[PDB]
Amino acid sequence: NATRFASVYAWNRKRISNCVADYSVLYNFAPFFAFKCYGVSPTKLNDL
Amino acid sequence: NKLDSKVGGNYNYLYRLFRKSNLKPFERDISTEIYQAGNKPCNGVAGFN
Ligand SMILES: *[C@@H]1O[C@H](CO)[C@@H](O)[C@H](O)[C@H]1NC(C)=O
Repeated sequence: NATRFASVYAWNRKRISNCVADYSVLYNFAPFFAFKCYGVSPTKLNDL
Repeated sequence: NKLDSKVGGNYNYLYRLFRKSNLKPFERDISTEIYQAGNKPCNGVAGFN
């Protein structure tokens, strides 16, 4: 929920650590429509 | 890759990653019943998540 994302060439990098992630709230708070993942399935992301 | 890749991309060989339980040994799953990962029920040809 940023005010605005960066440009494609000055692409904005940010590391996430020392914290618990839930991708369920990541989508459920805010509707969206593009999604594709390699090396993992969108469900199994929740526990590895 | 010589005999079976395609210049436009060989999309023929398909595989499954979404199933309720793990595949049992000496068994094959040809079924393509729309699987649902999302919290709400999904139906028809497709559903969200
Ligand atoms: C994003 O943050 C704003 C406040 O800056 C808030 O009003 C808004 O509800 C947030 N987004 C969502 C989808 O809740």
